[PDB]
Amino acid sequence: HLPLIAITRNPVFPRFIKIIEVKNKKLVELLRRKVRLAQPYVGVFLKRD
Amino acid sequence: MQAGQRVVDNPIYLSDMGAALTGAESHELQDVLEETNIPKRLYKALSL
Repeated sequence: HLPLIAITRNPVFPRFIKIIEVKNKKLVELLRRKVRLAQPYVGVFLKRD
Repeated sequence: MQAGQRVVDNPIYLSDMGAALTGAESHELQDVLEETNIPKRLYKALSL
């Protein structure tokens, strides 16, 4: 139950470890707000052209 | 400046930057700058 993430030119193929490095620091706010939750998780989606 | 970041907003500059690594004499550079078509300059830059 989280708002969509900013893929920003980064393909994450199924069952293929990948790294994401956005230059903006606002997505880190969402990554630190999930630390108190019991299970922390995130979804990965794809962008259009 | 990676090819996977899609940050190459100016491809002409990327092809020129790649041709800049060539050690060819200045004349070759001038001749490549004279080239107007795109496959010729890419083909020649690769040749250099």
